[PDB]
Amino acid sequence: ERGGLAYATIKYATETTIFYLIYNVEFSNTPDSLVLINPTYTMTKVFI
Amino acid sequence: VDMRHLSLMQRRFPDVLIQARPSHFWKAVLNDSPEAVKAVMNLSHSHN
Amino acid sequence: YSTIIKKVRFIRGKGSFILHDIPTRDHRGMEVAEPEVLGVEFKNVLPV
Amino acid sequence: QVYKIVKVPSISFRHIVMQSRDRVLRVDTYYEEMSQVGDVITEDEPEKF
Repeated sequence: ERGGLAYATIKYATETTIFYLIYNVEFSNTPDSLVLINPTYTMTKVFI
Repeated sequence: VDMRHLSLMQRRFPDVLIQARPSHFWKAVLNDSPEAVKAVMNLSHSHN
Repeated sequence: YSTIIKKVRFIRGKGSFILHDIPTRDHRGMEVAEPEVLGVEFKNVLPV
Repeated sequence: QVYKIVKVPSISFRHIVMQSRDRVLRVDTYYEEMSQVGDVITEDEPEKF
C-alpha cells in the first residue's frame, strides 16, 4: 500500500523448476503443439 | 537423535544454513511424526 | 487549583499501562521488535 | 510396521531416445522422486525449512 514502510515486498525464494525438452517427432504433423507466436526469453539457470 | 543431527548440520554450514532456536527444531521434528505422540505431547504442553 | 489537580490526575492516568503480547519478528534465529512497539515515529524521513 | 516386504525392486534408471541411433539419454528416477516430495522454502520461517 502507498506510503507504507516500503514500496514493495519480496519473497526471495519461490517455486523454481528445471526442464528437459525432447519434442516428439510425430507432433511435427501438427505444428501448433510446438510453435510459439513470437520469440521469447528464458531467465532462470541452475547449475548442479 | 534427529535433534542432535539437526544441530550438527546447522553448525556444519553457517553460511548457507540460517540460525535457529531449539524450539523451532523441536516443533519441526514433532510435526513429522505419528500423531498419537503429537496429540499426547500437545495436550501435555498445553497443560504445562 | 482545579486545573492543577486535573493536570496531575492526567499525568497519573497517562502512565499506567501494562504490556501484553507485543508483536515480534524472527531474525537470524533471534527475536526482534516490530517498529510500532517502541515509541519512535520516523515515517517522514525515510523517503528523503 | 517399520519395513516392508516386496517381490520386485523399485525402478531406478530409465532411458530416452531422441529419434537417433548412436546415443540415448539415461536418467535416474530417484532424483525426480526426491525433488517432487519437498516444499517451498522461505528464510523468514526456519521451522518450515
